[PDB]
Amino acid sequence: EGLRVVNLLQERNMLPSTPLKPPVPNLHEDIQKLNCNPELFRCTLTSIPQTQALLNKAKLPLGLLLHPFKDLVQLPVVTSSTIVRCRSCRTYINPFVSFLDQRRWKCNLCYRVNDVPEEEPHRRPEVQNATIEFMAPSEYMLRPPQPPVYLFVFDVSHNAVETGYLNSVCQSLLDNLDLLPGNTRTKIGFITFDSTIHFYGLQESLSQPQMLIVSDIEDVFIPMPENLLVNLNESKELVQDLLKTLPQMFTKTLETQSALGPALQAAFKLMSPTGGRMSVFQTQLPTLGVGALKPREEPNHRSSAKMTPSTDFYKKLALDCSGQQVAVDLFLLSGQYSDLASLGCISRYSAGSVYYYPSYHHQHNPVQVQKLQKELQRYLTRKIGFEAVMRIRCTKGLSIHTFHGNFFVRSTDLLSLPNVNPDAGYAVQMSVEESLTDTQLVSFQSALLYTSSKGERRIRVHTLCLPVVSTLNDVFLGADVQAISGLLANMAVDRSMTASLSDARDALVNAVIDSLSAYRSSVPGLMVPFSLRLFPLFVLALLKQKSFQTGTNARLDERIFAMCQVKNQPLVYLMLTTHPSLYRVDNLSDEGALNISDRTIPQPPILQLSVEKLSRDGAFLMDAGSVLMLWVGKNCTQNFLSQVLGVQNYASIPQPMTDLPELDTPESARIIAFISWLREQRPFFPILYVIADESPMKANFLQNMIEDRTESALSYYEFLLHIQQQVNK
Amino acid sequence: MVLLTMIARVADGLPLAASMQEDDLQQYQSQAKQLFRKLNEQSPTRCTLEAGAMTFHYIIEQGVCYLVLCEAAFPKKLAFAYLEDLHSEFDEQHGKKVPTVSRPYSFIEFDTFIQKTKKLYIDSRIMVANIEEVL
Amino acid sequence: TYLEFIQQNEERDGVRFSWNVWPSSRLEATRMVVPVAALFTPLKERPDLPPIQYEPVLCSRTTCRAVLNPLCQVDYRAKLWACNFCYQRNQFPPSYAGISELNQPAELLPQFSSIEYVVLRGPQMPLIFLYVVDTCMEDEDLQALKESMQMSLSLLPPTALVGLITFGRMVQVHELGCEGISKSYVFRGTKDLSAKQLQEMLGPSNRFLQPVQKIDMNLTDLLGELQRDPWPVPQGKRPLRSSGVALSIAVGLLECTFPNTGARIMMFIGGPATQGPGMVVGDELKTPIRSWHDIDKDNAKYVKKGTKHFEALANRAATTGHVIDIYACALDQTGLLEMKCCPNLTGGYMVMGDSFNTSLFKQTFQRVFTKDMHGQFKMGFGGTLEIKTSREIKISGAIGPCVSLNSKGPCVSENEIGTGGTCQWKICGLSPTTTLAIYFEVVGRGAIQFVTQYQHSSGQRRIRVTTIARNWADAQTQIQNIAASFDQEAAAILMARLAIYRAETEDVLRWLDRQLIRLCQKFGEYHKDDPSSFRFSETFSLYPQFMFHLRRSSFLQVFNNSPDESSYYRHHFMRQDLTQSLIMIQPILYAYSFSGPPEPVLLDSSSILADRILLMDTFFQILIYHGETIAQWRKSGYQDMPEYENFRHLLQAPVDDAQEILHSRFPMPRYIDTEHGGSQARFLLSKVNDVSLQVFMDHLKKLAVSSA
Ligand SMILES: [Zn+2]
Repeated sequence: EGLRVVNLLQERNMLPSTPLKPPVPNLHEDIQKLNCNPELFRCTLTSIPQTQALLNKAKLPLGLLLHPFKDLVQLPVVTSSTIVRCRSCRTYINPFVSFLDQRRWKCNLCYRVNDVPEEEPHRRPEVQNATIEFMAPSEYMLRPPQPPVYLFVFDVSHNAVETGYLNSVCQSLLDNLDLLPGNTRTKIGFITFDSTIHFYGLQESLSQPQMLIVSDIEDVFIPMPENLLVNLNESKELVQDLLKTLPQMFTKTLETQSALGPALQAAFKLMSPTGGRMSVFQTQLPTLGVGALKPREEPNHRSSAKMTPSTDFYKKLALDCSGQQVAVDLFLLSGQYSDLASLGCISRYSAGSVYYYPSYHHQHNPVQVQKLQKELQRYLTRKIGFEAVMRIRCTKGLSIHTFHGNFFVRSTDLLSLPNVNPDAGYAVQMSVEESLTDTQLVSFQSALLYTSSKGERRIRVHTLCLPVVSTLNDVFLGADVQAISGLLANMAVDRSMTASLSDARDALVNAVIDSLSAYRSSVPGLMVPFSLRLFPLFVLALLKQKSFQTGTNARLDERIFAMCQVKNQPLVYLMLTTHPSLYRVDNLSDEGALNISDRTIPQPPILQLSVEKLSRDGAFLMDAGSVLMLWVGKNCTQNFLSQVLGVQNYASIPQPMTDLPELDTPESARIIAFISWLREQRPFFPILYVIADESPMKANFLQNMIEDRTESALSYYEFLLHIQQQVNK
Repeated sequence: MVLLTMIARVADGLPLAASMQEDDLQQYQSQAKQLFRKLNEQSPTRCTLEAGAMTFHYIIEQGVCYLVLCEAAFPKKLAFAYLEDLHSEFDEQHGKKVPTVSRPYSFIEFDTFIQKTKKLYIDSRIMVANIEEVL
Repeated sequence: TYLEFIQQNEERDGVRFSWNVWPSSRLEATRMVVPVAALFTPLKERPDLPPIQYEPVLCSRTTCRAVLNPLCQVDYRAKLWACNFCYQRNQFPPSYAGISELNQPAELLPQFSSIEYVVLRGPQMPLIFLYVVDTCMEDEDLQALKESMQMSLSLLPPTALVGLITFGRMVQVHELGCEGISKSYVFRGTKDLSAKQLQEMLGPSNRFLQPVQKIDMNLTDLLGELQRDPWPVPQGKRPLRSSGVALSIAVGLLECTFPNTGARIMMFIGGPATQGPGMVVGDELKTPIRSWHDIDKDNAKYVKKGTKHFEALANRAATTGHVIDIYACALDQTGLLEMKCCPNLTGGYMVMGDSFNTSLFKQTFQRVFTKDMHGQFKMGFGGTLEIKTSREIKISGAIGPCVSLNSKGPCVSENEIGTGGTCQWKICGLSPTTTLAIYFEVVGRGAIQFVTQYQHSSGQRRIRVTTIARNWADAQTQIQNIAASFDQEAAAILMARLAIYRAETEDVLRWLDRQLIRLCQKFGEYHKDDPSSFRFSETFSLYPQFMFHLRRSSFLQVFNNSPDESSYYRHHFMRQDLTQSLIMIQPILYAYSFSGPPEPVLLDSSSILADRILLMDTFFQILIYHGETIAQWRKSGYQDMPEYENFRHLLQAPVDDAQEILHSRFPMPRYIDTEHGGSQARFLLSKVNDVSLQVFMDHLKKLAVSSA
């Protein structure tokens, strides 16, 4: 542990060999054992500053990062006939209240005393679990629970037909039709579009589906009152037939324009009466009708930081979908510029999310083909909640002032979530509106009201409790370096859209400068507290990431999609992306976790992201969260080539290698176990490709060695040198 | 001559099954839940209420209330024939589980039969009071 | 015999003039009570004339260019001929260099005065059939209609192109044969579209119009799977039916794909248009469809705006050269009054029944596709009529299924009648019974040449040429020769065509009577102010009777009929030959009794005997009436007894005679079996009998012998 002080100039090896654990709030033993899991709910400062003045002096951002709908191992479900809430601020009774009269409880957020209803009260499950799910009563619904409604909207233009994406998507829908969340009330629908809009009717009385073409692009309408959204249970056979015919109907298409705007307007009209989830697959710039977007020239390594949408059509449309409980998920499989900076608004403000597959092609791009396959598997089978809202409460004195993530902020800070999905993350920024001189603990409560895929109104509640400190040092001792990096990234993305990429990159650098300068003016080299010894490293990693990098050759839609991930992803996968984990894997052995039964999993140490840590003699696995890259050195041992890769020499390693073979060797068993254990830590199955040789030109592997200098960015050492010059200026 | 169907347990007004399609709903859905609250063991078991351009119809069987709303011009004869079709089906399927449930809409899946039955009445091919009184 | 002359000239030339001897002076031309006019049947069938396969041969005076004909003076020595219209002398074309006296071309023999040429120079275009189907109707009616359309698909030529348009609330244009999916383009029936717009929204054959031999199996299965308009019909409402937009899309589709070629737009409606442009009535069931009484008291807010929409469509189709048929079967009115211009301007059919699920409609619909002795349809497309006259004759206009090409020349008269101001007309669709009325004006031997270019059902381009000539009246006896040439039947129909045309484009009876009284004074015989002295010759004696029945007919007394029934009767009367036209004006009546074979009897109450069977042919209706005695004898059961096989011959004698005419007639007449006291005997009682003919004649004689 330690309250020690570190000189970043003399260490340079501060990154530990074992995974980073989130800090433990400085709380009494019995309080901390009840606290919310940090994977679900965590704060940038585990010790809340008592006043806004103290928060300002530390020059660190105060905020929460939440993963509210995350898949859980075990979830207590109270079905109580009554839900116990505070009569003033409607806070749910939670483990951190104060029982006094044993029939009266004091709210930990508004301090009002309440009456425990005749319904050992501190033994009740609502007071033993920081995370709990309630059944909602009749008053908590505006309407009967909506059924699950899935509408798939496919681009079928000539460019789309060429990518061949339709074949895999229709195959995944076929394989996963019985796994779609829902009961017998589930409805499914299909729309394709090119210059016109194509609905599909499904009837057991008709020999085949029927394609209904709306050609009036300026005045779309629903051509049929029934059978466009059909009951999946009743019409399973008709849906399966359609999915087999769709990839073959447009082989010889000469349509080259795409009317994405009008298609979404018709898709909205079709979903308006029920709500649900709308999956949109688009492969090019929208060029026809409302929502047309102008072409643009991609930047190169030479242009400086000189982002925002080009129209508000998709934001307005997304706002209308939010009002009807419709969420739009965007799958952009484009080979050229598509103005994602404007298309992304359809998902940001409707609580959807965007998935990007640059230069998808069924024959030319095997990596993107397998990536879409695996991401669609998760998309179609994960749990889902409909027509949802979220409220976030904190103790009197603390005020949320900025929200980050995919939703719509209604009045009085109701977060509107047409869909809630278990892979979405959110962030919130707060300030101390009133001095916390009164209390010594503060609490945070998020509550998610949603409709399950079974038709049951449920409320998921998480409650977090933290202590209040009154000195600069205690603020620094509780700092969570990763959560600070996450919130800063969300803030820099907003700064980019609001100002420029230069301003966002400056404010990121100045966050390190001002914080360490504040620390220095309150104690030669660059002295940081132990809890911030990775702060310049992660911030430098932020500045070389695809969201904020400068002198690189990055294309517009790449940068936008990297920002959309910052806004939407949970903290963990933002850390795995910004600062991938680097292990040596040609020499695994038996210091592992041999604990999980018959498996022995090696546990190689984490290396720092420098080419100095590589070796032409070995092999190195890089865990980047969504993908795993296995780099083989040119001078790699013959044991690793034959016993792990299945190849007699470096030259016969196939160019795209989409995975490792499973050979009958112990070295093979070790690396397969280590890789197995890595992807079991997550639901989004990450693809491994071993192709990163030194010659396949796929070694963007090196774009992640964030400690090394490049022609357009500093090294980690240069960075520390620049911080120090600014700190004691 | 359109729609709003709700099936509720008379005692506490617990909703059991409903079905509504728009493409307002908020005012008449409230009035419906008012009715369920007021109705008790002394209430008329077959009734029609007048809400201006709209008209409520309901029957009460085995402590369960079957309510429908439509424009005042919709044939009152058909509104009650539609409720009997639902009651016989619903009582046959869940009539004995009704008095035990405690969640709202514990029978959402009765949605399906409601709408296949509903379409056999909104296609041409007892007491009377003013709802504002009862409320 | 003047009768043999009239009869033989209709058989050979398919024409019948009101006067066969024409006024030779300006003083008689202006003073003609009934105008010189011709009932002309451009495609009349006859005993197998040889179709002549060569270019016709024409007068070379650019203004003239008449066709070589038997009235032309030829010189087989000098290889010359003299145009009988402009006196221009012409050299014989190379392929005629070998013609001789013994052997001469067909067009010069008087036998071939009406003759047909086949012009084979370009590839032939396929026929085009576009079905436009309503889906807002009962299941039994829609099922019957689907089977009728499938049956007609198996009679079309292999090379013809077919399309399908269905409608209700929306309009669907089906793209045939797509395989694995059936697709169509959907449009709101709430707003209209132009051909240009429609062409851009949709993108020899098309994707929407495909050859039968490639598409027929898919079309049969599509037509078999057609279902009711999926939109529900609320209580007390009519279904939303967008007939006007569906028709404007069918027209627009063909207009931007195959303009200026033969095409048939066959529309099947099962009710009135209740939405869009062309609307006929609102969707409230409580509001009845308009009646003539509603029309006259200005309680029909849809007639004029709806009529305007379909007239625009009719002219669009007729300009393009396409044909619109309206097949309308329903228990209520359907909007024929507003849509009549589409099959009237074009040569389109108009069929009207109570349901598509009757023998009446099913048999009528298949007569449409009657073939000749070569397996080829008895229809023609893109007909162009051009009339050339002597310098003394001018054309006032035409009345019939035709549109003007607005071509000017010295033959065009200033006094225009009907579709006038032209010597060229277009007739998008014609059959062997299509009869035009051409009205002439004089400003021996006058001559007129009828030239009809049209596309045969086989694809061949054809020219039919009829050339007739009538004597100029000898100046010594101008009115005596003229009065001997009067065709009273032809003139009655020709004057009747003039009266219906003025009523349907608004008192008309006052014009009919002044002309009748005037015809009495000029050509009758009488002492002044002695009504009993009036007599007509055999040449004029039936004209008053034809005029009595015409002025009481449902062609002119529109009340007691629905507006759609008035337009249906008038539709078929403006197209028919003379024989059928007379039957419409004056139904023919046959008597059946033990006392002698079947005999014609007067259309008077005095022919209704109690022991007699009457069979009345109304053209529209075949009616059998069993008198009171025969009704009882037949209510008794005497027919079954072997004793009374004579009472069976009697009861089945009119039934047998009905079956024969109940086939030949294209609009299959409704068949009625009734008796004394029966409800349907009303039809016999209203056609029978001012109050009567005797009173009508006496009043006419009083005015004939009095002031001019
Ligand atoms: Zn409270």
